[PDB]
Amino acid sequence: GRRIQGQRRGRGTSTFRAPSHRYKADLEHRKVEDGDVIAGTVVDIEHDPARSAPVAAVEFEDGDRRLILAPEGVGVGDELQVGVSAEIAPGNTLPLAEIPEGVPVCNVESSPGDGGKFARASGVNAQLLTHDRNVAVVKLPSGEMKRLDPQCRATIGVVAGGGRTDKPFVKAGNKHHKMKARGTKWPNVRGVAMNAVDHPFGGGGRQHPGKPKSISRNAPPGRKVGDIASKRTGRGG
Amino acid sequence: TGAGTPSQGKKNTTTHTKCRRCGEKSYHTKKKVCSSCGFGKSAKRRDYEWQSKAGE
Amino acid sequence: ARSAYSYIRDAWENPGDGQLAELQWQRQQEWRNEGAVERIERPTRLDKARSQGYKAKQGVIVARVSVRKGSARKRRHKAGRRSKRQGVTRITRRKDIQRVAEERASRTFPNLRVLNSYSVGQDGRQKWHEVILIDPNHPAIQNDDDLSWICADDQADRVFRGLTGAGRRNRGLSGKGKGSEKTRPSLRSNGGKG
Amino acid sequence: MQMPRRFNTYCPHCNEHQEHEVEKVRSGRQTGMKWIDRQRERNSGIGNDGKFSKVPGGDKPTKKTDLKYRCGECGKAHLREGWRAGRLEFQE
RNA sequence: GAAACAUCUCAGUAUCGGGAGGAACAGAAAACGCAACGUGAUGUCGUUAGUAACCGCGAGUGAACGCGAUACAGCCCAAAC
RNA sequence: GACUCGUACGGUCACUGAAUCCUGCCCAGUGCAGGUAUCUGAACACCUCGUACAAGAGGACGAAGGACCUGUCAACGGCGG
RNA sequence: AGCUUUACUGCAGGCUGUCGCUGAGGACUCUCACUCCGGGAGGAGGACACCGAUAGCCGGGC
Ligand SMILES: [Cl-]
Ligand SMILES: [Cl-]
Ligand SMILES: [Cl-]
Ligand SMILES: [Cl-]
Ligand SMILES: [K+]
Ligand SMILES: [Mg+2]
Ligand SMILES: [Mg+2]
Ligand SMILES: [Mg+2]
Ligand SMILES: [Mg+2]
Ligand SMILES: [Mg+2]
Ligand SMILES: [Mg+2]
Ligand SMILES: [Mg+2]
Ligand SMILES: [Mg+2]
Ligand SMILES: [Mg+2]
Ligand SMILES: [Mg+2]
Ligand SMILES: [Mg+2]
Ligand SMILES: [Mg+2]
Ligand SMILES: [Mg+2]
Ligand SMILES: [Mg+2]
Ligand SMILES: [Mg+2]
Ligand SMILES: [Mg+2]
Ligand SMILES: [Mg+2]
Ligand SMILES: [Mg+2]
Ligand SMILES: [Mg+2]
Ligand SMILES: [Mg+2]
Ligand code: NA
Ligand code: NA
Ligand code: NA
Ligand code: NA
Ligand code: NA
Ligand code: NA
Ligand code: NA
Ligand code: NA
Ligand code: NA
Ligand code: NA
Repeated sequence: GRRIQGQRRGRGTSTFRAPSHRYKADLEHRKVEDGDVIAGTVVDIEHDPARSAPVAAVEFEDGDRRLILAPEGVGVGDELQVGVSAEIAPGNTLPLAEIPEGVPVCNVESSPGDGGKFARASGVNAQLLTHDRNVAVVKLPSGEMKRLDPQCRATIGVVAGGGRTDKPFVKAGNKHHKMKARGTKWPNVRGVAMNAVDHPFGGGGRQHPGKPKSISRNAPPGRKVGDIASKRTGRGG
Repeated sequence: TGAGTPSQGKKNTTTHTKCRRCGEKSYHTKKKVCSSCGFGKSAKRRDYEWQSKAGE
Repeated sequence: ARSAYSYIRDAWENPGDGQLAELQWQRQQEWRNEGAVERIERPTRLDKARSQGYKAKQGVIVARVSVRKGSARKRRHKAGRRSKRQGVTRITRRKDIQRVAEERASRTFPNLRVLNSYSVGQDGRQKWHEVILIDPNHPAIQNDDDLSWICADDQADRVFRGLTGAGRRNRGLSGKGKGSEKTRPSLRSNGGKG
Repeated sequence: MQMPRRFNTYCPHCNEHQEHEVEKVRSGRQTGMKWIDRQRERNSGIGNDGKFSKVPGGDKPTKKTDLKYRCGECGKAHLREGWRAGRLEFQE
């Protein structure tokens, strides 16, 4: 047959790329030489195209202007601090260690200094639970307990823009406008509505998958569709 | 809208032009490559064995 | 008495024993961070180089060349093929990695010609060979009897025509008798059957 | 059918009637060194392997008699044409 | 082609990549093995021969030594000192 | 290398197709997933036989996989005499 | 010819054992290769992974 849509993606053609050039800034923590000194003030609050959430424009002492992942409750004038010994207010960024437990945290690092990877989307918050000389257990938003290097920097507070998911898109048009600002092909045609040649579920005189939807993890690309390595299915049971 | 006659009318785009290298009207100005001599693609001139019968 | 050389040589009988072992465990590190073709001022194996035609003279160059290890990097068929021809994984090229190296090198030095080459080890994913090249235009060479031959026009691009030593060997031209019916005087003249 | 474990009959070797003993032929074991064996390994490569890619056939409803005739005296055996037989039981 | 077809065949062909010359390549035996008290670098031509060898031992595929000719031509390093 | 100047309020892969009242029963087969005493399970290394070596024969060990067991149908589907 | 599948035969791809890279003291410690993070100092990981070779299973994705 022909390559399925899932395979057309990988090629990285226009239709599948994200409008990078239209994006604002790669949100990453700072390379504070050391000491914790670094601090700065909030200037403006902009909209981040790549995440449909706000982003705080910040200016520091060394006069370095950079946008930053903005947690809830952070306004113009506010003074943020980034370092080994910053305060313990919402917005400041410091290694997990220096952070007191039970405190909601966002834009967490995986590898100390990587700039932040975990918990950084509309409303999400991580959770610093356990402290140690070695381990810093953090319960991520997915629920998982990520054991982390206490040297990994993070930000206090929950990411801004929480509750986006509450309002329905209502009409296709709204979905349209949103999708257009992401690296995704939309709308979505169901395999079962395609010709055999196009999808392992295509064909028939009526629409229904050929074989069972759950597929092995070893299935090759071109055939891995439907319910991938599902451990179970349905709501029942 | 037929793909025939009615679609011939929009063809006012310039592509292949006189080639600075081989003098043929095969220089694709949008590609900056001659489909005849290969100018713009290779230093060696475009030529293939299938341009003639195998035993000739 | 044993030439000093004979030691360098005897040491490479087993590049994985004693001093030469540690020496390799060390060099390869600076090597895995060098380019594809690195001109070096002195041969890592003086015995071999000199033996193959080296000479601390002018117009004589050397360079280490790394080449990926393994079989052919082949793409699966995108059109009809009978089972026999649907292979990918087990297909190997008919030109040995050494010859691949002699070429990558010669191309880096367009004005020079390949005189010979020898192996200098291999880690888990690559192989290094040092290639001796010659400036066929330098008078220091145009006047050296044990080398001026390589200046002849008919010697131009010799590595790409398989005239190198590793080439003639890779061409099944070793034996002069039984077994070389389809190799000498040329593979192509024997309808490529060797 | 049933058949006597021992009985008299001609011994092609001795050229005279002797008491022979009958045994069902036991299949010898292979060495995997015959010429056919070499060709298998030698001619098998990428893709279909021609003849060596085939599988064993089926079976006939009834097999023939596969016996060995051992001469009581000289102890040498000899073979005979066989005959279809669902089962063959020896008597004593 | 095998009166299907997969090995085989078409064929190392068509075609593709790289490169030399006026011709290229080959070449002075870790050869041959008419087994010899024998031949003596290499191409090529004739023959050896549709022989030996290969092969769903199917269809098909297929040399070499030697011999008669052509033309002949033998040398240089590495190392020891 | 795309997704990604992205990080689970994410994005990938599928099914159904606004709202409203609802969405029963079935894990035997097929699929997927988890487990697993025992059974089965290749190659290198290892032992025995073999061969002054080798081919080769046998053994011990045992991975994923399978047998066997469990989960799962808003998973393929079923819902009779 | 396109298409399908528990048709025949194969080929990618995935999982898995083994060998090489590969080092020190049937479970185990370590650092020095190799890997990733850090601008760097340095951190994490570590003879695993990656990669090359091979073997078994799956394998209309082709
Ligand atoms: Cl969305
Ligand atoms: Cl050259
Ligand atoms: Cl019998
Ligand atoms: Cl002779
Ligand atoms: K064919
Ligand atoms: Mg788009
Ligand atoms: Mg980023
Ligand atoms: Mg939704
Ligand atoms: Mg849809
Ligand atoms: Mg349709
Ligand atoms: Mg299909
Ligand atoms: Mg429907
Ligand atoms: Mg349906
Ligand atoms: Mg048309
Ligand atoms: Mg001299
Ligand atoms: Mg010729
Ligand atoms: Mg095979
Ligand atoms: Mg036919
Ligand atoms: Mg036939
Ligand atoms: Mg042939
Ligand atoms: Mg001969
Ligand atoms: Mg519809
Ligand atoms: Mg047909
Ligand atoms: Mg990196
Ligand atoms: Mg098919
Ligand atoms: Na269908
Ligand atoms: Na050159
Ligand atoms: Na051959
Ligand atoms: Na063979
Ligand atoms: Na026919
Ligand atoms: Na046909
Ligand atoms: Na055949
Ligand atoms: Na079931
Ligand atoms: Na089931
Ligand atoms: Na068709």
